[PDB]
Amino acid sequence: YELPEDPKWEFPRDKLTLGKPLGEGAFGQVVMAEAVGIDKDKPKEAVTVAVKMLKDDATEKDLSDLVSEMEMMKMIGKHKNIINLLGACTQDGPLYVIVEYASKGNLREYLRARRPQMTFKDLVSCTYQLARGMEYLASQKCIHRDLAARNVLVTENNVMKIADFGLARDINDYYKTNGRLPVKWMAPEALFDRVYTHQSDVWSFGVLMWEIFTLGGSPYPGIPVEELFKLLKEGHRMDKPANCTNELYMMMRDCWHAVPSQRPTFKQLVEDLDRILTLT
Ligand SMILES: Nc1ncnc2c1ncn2[C@@H]1O[C@H](COP(=O)(O)OP(=O)(O)CP(=O)(O)O)[C@@H](O)[C@H]1O
Repeated sequence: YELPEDPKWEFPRDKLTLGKPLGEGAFGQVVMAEAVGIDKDKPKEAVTVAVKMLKDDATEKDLSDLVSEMEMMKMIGKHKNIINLLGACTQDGPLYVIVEYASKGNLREYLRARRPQMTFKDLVSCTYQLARGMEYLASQKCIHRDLAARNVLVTENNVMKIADFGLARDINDYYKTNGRLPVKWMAPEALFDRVYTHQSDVWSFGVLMWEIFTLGGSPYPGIPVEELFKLLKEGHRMDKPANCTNELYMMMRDCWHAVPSQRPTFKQLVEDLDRILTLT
């Protein structure tokens, strides 16, 4: 009933001051906190952080899931476009997973709140940053499996950070999966063949692009979940967002290629988005 010690990551409880609630999810809660000395380069400095922890109604699975999410985040190096693990309180008390704080909340709500305010370039920038994050994550041989606007967080300075590593897996060929992945963001091979590769994340990235350019629109609007399985198999794809250029639309469509190897890689998406951003 204990958690093994990992000194590299342990943070003293007496240096953490819990603050306002940030959000309640399915299996846990997140609260703002002040952490003193969590940056080992500035040992007396107070830093605002986010703390993930169990709720009073936690299940056994919630605990093991939170531990597993922490362990996944440990394996992922630091990157500007991902929410990084800062430390954890794992001994002699409730499990606290301490991560970077993003003051502007999740991307879906951020965009929906700025509907007529975002410029087109701002949207392309957002997309570019997220491609860069995914390129990094793929380079670390991590498949996210839950890429979506609700799982991107935005910092005070509008840096886009990929978050929510609960479903992410280390594949240092392909991860083999009743499915627990949000259906509207899943590549067909994930949905039908229980197979997951970096190219499955690329499909998800395409849905994310659609969410971004529709300023937080809901995917496959009006289609009941049970029908989506059939429609996806038959080649159904969403319409071009109004905000979108031909170039960006073709990019989304390519992310939704039926053949995984025919989708762009994240490296290719970053290269293309860099260019577009530059010419915008
Ligand atoms: N590092 C952070 N900084 C600021 N807010 C955060 C945060 N991490 C999480 N939140 C917010 O805390 C809430 C709970 O998110 P959480 O990831 O725990 O559950 P969830 O069920 O919403 C998974 P999903 O990411 O698929 O929505 C959300 O409102 C989220 O936006």
